[PDB]
Amino acid sequence: TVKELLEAGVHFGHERKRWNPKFARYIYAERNGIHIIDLQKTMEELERTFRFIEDLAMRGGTILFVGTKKQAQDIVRMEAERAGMPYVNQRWLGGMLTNFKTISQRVHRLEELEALFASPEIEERPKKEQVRLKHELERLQKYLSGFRLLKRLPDAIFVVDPTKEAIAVREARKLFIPVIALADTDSDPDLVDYIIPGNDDAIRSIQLILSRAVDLIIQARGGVVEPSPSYALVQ
Amino acid sequence: DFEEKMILIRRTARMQAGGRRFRFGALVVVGDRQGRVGLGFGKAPEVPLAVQKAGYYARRNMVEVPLQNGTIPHEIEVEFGASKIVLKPAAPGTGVIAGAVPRAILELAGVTDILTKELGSRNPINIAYATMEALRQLRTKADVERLRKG
Amino acid sequence: GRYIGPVCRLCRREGVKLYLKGERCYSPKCAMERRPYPPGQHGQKRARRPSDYAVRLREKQKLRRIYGISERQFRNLFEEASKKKGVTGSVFLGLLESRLDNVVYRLGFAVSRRQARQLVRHGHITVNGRRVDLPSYRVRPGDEIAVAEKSRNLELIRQNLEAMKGRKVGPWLSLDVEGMKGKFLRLPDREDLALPVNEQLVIEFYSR
Amino acid sequence: MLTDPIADMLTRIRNATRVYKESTDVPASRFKEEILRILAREGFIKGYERVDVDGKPYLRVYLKYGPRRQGPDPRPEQVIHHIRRISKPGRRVYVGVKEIPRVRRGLGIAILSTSKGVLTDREARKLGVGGELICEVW
RNA sequence: UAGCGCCGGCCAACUCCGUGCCAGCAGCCGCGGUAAUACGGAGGGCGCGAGCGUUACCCGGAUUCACUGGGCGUAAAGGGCGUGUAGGCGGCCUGGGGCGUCCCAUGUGAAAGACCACGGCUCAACCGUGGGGGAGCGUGGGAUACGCUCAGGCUAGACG
RNA sequence: CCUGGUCCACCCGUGACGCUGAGGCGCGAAAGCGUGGGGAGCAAACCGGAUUAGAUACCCGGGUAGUCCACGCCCUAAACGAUGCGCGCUAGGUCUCUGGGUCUCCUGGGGGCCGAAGCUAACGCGUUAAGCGCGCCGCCUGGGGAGUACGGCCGCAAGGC
Ligand SMILES: [K+]
Ligand SMILES: [K+]
Ligand SMILES: [K+]
Ligand SMILES: [K+]
Ligand SMILES: [K+]
Ligand SMILES: [K+]
Ligand SMILES: [K+]
Ligand SMILES: [Mg+2]
Ligand SMILES: [Mg+2]
Ligand SMILES: [Mg+2]
Ligand SMILES: [Mg+2]
Ligand SMILES: [Mg+2]
Ligand SMILES: [Mg+2]
Ligand SMILES: [Mg+2]
Ligand SMILES: [Mg+2]
Ligand SMILES: [Mg+2]
Ligand SMILES: [Mg+2]
Ligand SMILES: [Mg+2]
Ligand SMILES: [Mg+2]
Ligand SMILES: [Mg+2]
Ligand SMILES: [Mg+2]
Ligand SMILES: [Mg+2]
Ligand SMILES: [Mg+2]
Ligand SMILES: [Mg+2]
Ligand SMILES: [Mg+2]
Ligand SMILES: [Mg+2]
Ligand SMILES: [Mg+2]
Ligand SMILES: [Mg+2]
Ligand SMILES: [Mg+2]
Ligand SMILES: [Mg+2]
Ligand SMILES: [Mg+2]
Ligand SMILES: [Mg+2]
Ligand SMILES: [Mg+2]
Ligand SMILES: [Mg+2]
Ligand SMILES: [Mg+2]
Ligand SMILES: [Mg+2]
Ligand SMILES: [Mg+2]
Ligand SMILES: [Mg+2]
Ligand SMILES: [Mg+2]
Ligand SMILES: [Mg+2]
Ligand SMILES: [Mg+2]
Ligand SMILES: [Mg+2]
Ligand SMILES: [Mg+2]
Ligand SMILES: [Mg+2]
Ligand SMILES: [Mg+2]
Ligand SMILES: [Mg+2]
Ligand SMILES: [Mg+2]
Ligand SMILES: [Mg+2]
Ligand SMILES: [Mg+2]
Ligand SMILES: [Mg+2]
Ligand SMILES: [Mg+2]
Ligand SMILES: [Mg+2]
Ligand SMILES: [Mg+2]
Ligand SMILES: [Mg+2]
Ligand SMILES: [Mg+2]
Ligand SMILES: [Mg+2]
Ligand SMILES: [Mg+2]
Ligand SMILES: [Mg+2]
Ligand SMILES: [Mg+2]
Ligand SMILES: [Mg+2]
Ligand SMILES: [Mg+2]
Ligand SMILES: [Mg+2]
Ligand SMILES: [Mg+2]
Ligand SMILES: [Mg+2]
Ligand SMILES: [Mg+2]
Ligand SMILES: [Mg+2]
Ligand SMILES: [Mg+2]
Ligand SMILES: [Mg+2]
Ligand SMILES: [Mg+2]
Ligand SMILES: [Mg+2]
Ligand SMILES: [Mg+2]
Ligand SMILES: [Mg+2]
Ligand SMILES: [Mg+2]
Ligand SMILES: [Mg+2]
Ligand SMILES: [Mg+2]
Ligand SMILES: [Zn+2]
Repeated sequence: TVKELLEAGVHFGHERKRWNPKFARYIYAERNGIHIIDLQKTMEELERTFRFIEDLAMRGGTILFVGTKKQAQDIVRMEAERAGMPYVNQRWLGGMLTNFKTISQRVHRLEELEALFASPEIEERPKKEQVRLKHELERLQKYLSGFRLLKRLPDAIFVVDPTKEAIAVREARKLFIPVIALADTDSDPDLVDYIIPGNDDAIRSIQLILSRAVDLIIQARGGVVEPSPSYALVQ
Repeated sequence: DFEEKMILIRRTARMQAGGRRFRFGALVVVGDRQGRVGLGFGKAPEVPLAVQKAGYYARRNMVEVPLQNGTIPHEIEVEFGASKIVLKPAAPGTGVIAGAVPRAILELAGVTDILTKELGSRNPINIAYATMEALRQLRTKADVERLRKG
Repeated sequence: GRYIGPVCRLCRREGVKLYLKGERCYSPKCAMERRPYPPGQHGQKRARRPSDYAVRLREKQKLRRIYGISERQFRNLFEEASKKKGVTGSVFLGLLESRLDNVVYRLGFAVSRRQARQLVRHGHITVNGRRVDLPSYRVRPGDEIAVAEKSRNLELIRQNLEAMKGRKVGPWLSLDVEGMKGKFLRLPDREDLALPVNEQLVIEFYSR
Repeated sequence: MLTDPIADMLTRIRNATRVYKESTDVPASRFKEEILRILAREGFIKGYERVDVDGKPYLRVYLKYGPRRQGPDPRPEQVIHHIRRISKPGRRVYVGVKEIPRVRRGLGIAILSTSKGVLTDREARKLGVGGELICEVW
């Protein structure tokens, strides 16, 4: 909540090409063939975005974090592994929201196989199944790791790159689910309800924004949590 | 609570090695006659499953109609594909004057007197979609002044 | 022509109990009480989902066969109502109810509308004093429909007006039983009629 | 050159609103300005103002839109859903006072050019004069 | 006195027998070559009814000559290309005229018909009375935003 | 050598002198016609060899008109972007031709590809519009009959409109 001057590395955008003209309002200028985000409008939108986040958090709402850019995977896997908001990390399966019932059936199979490997029924029905179901539970935990926490449809979603995760954005629009997103120059701002005009490539921007967001979430529900152990993931 | 009536039921066919294989498509309108309508198009290997699926899709796609004394507030003209729909309000005592598709759609919406005309393509699917978009493009004087507040 | 022939077959075909014989459509002998299916060899067979034209045509045929009016006069009355200002359906119903034979039936002078037609056609009915023998005569608000003084000694009128003791008449009608007369107070509203017919379906039928 | 400056302005407004622009510049003229007065008075635009481009005077029309909508296509509802020129060069349309159209059964406007100035449908009907049916907007 | 058409879909009304791409039906799609709701007959049904059908013709549906109200990349349809005559169309500002445009008053718009109201033949058809209308054109007066014209000015089009 | 078109920079000059365009007039690939010339290669017709059931073809060996030039005719076409001309408006990215400039790049004109909004029946089009508009010309109104018949105009004829 004090990220005014500590925003080191967020103003960096993508190149001159691969941009979206609809983002021109959130751009300050172009330095050395690279779009640089407007520093003022960044916090201008951050006010309203974080205010919506606090309102939805203190009401007890669930937010789905979505990240697949391979630069925010290890960060989302723990910033959402804090206060119990679910997440999707490896890839966004088509129909996680519109076909939410079938994916919940997949989650049922996940916890069923978890109950099988907890019961003494592991050894019966010989080793063929002990390998098949082992690999099946492996991949189910690989994909539905954070998604298993959703019992109903989420009240909002959080996206790291709305261009790379455009399918989740589209499904959220279809179901009238608010779309919080960390938008860059390559993204369409109209599809994002609450926009965060920052960098989606640099690890520091993602760590800063997501850490402060989860800190605001836990601050809305009381019991301020220690700083997130995602700094060591700078590497 | 919800009234349901099918527009048309057709049997389409694909070609497979050995012969043609059929698939049934059905249009279904659902309405409470209070100002809410819904249009759905379901496809299933059998007819009853297609009718039920079209009913589900019709309940999923709803349109709020701003009725004013059982008629429409202002004349509309909608081009869906090559099909054109022309809606025009009428005084009470007239009745719903329309083709089968728009008559069913507007009657299930709660309309009692209106003057319509289908133009261009008479295709029941495109005419149904044109009538749905027409009802979706309806505005009231309240909505008009709401837009022009400034 | 007046369709003259079997009547309760229409009670069956129309699917709704009609009253074309007066009595015996109230007694368990209407053949609609015991045979509600349409007539013919294929009456008991499973009916197919009728078309919209089927629904509108059957509704209009119900409304027409209720009064026993030919298609010519029926279409003429409908066009006449559509020319007038006001709701086409309610004005049409008020016109049909204004027919002299239907007024005779409503005032209890005859048990059925066809018996009322025979009573009018044979000069047993007077309007404001003058004898009128036209079932298609239109009654105006304020006209006194009376029984012919020379006919008040007939057996049928004695029976009919002997059964009308204690019975009530429509809100738009008054009845003097001792003098064997009545008055047409006003045109009846749609709420006043208990007809099992949707008039908008008939309007849509003639909209084609 | 422009064969119909008024229709050119109306088309500029149409194409600008269809992409949700902020404002649009139209080559200035007293007729266009008297039309934009009616536009701003009726509420189809936030307003207009005279500006200067490199050497020539123009009119900046500040467009007006509705609130951002939900679901797919969050683009807001257009305040000017439809704007069409009627009395074009080569086929000019003149109407008497009893021949003035009621646009969308009252919800729209019809801009008339009459001997008493540029008015709307209701304004000209109240004044009691007809003239050239410039355009219709609703 | 009750008759006439229809009963595969459009289109309201289904069975039996005969026939076997024969005999035939048919407004359009089409039906008949062994078990035809389509032919022929019967029973039954549907629609009208002193009428019911057929044919012809007109308008309609037909937005299918598109003023309202259509089109031309591949469905019918951009001329092989240019120069350019008549014609059609005409950037910004001021003024005069008032031809187009608009407004007021007035005359004309016979009667019958059409519309509305009341009334006369027992109703109706038919008829009478009264009322209301109305585009267009003539005249007098007025308005000048736009189109027009004349006079002047400007440089964003055009040319140099 | 003679000559047309066109683009950019300066903001210099005229002061609406503009757009389109029924007729008219001119241009108009190839083939074809006339007169004269030329004629290496190619090559309709044709002369043969093969192939084939036959081969008036494809394949092979020859070969005339023609292709070429001058002058004069002919007016056709898948004469094609199967998209008339002009102007204004409406996201961009990339490739390229050609100017100008503070020469990473910007700006202007032209040729391509991908694509916003939008359009379209779809394919697809998308600042080179098939989008949004305006002006003007041409043309369409089911298929066959038929681009035929008659008539007219044009042409030496073939034939064309
Ligand atoms: K459209
Ligand atoms: K025979
Ligand atoms: K038969
Ligand atoms: K007209
Ligand atoms: K020679
Ligand atoms: K052509
Ligand atoms: K250069
Ligand atoms: Mg609404
Ligand atoms: Mg179309
Ligand atoms: Mg059509
Ligand atoms: Mg009426
Ligand atoms: Mg009427
Ligand atoms: Mg006039
Ligand atoms: Mg009206
Ligand atoms: Mg009012
Ligand atoms: Mg049927
Ligand atoms: Mg027959
Ligand atoms: Mg015929
Ligand atoms: Mg046999
Ligand atoms: Mg048989
Ligand atoms: Mg038969
Ligand atoms: Mg019979
Ligand atoms: Mg006849
Ligand atoms: Mg016809
Ligand atoms: Mg027509
Ligand atoms: Mg029409
Ligand atoms: Mg025709
Ligand atoms: Mg037209
Ligand atoms: Mg067309
Ligand atoms: Mg073509
Ligand atoms: Mg061309
Ligand atoms: Mg001229
Ligand atoms: Mg000229
Ligand atoms: Mg001018
Ligand atoms: Mg002129
Ligand atoms: Mg003046
Ligand atoms: Mg004048
Ligand atoms: Mg007269
Ligand atoms: Mg008269
Ligand atoms: Mg009378
Ligand atoms: Mg008058
Ligand atoms: Mg005058
Ligand atoms: Mg003056
Ligand atoms: Mg001048
Ligand atoms: Mg120059
Ligand atoms: Mg100068
Ligand atoms: Mg000068
Ligand atoms: Mg030219
Ligand atoms: Mg020419
Ligand atoms: Mg040539
Ligand atoms: Mg040649
Ligand atoms: Mg030669
Ligand atoms: Mg020679
Ligand atoms: Mg050779
Ligand atoms: Mg050879
Ligand atoms: Mg040979
Ligand atoms: Mg052979
Ligand atoms: Mg041989
Ligand atoms: Mg020769
Ligand atoms: Mg080509
Ligand atoms: Mg071309
Ligand atoms: Mg072009
Ligand atoms: Mg370019
Ligand atoms: Mg493309
Ligand atoms: Mg699109
Ligand atoms: Mg596509
Ligand atoms: Mg263009
Ligand atoms: Mg023909
Ligand atoms: Mg031909
Ligand atoms: Mg032809
Ligand atoms: Mg030819
Ligand atoms: Mg000839
Ligand atoms: Mg000759
Ligand atoms: Mg020859
Ligand atoms: Mg020829
Ligand atoms: Zn009965």
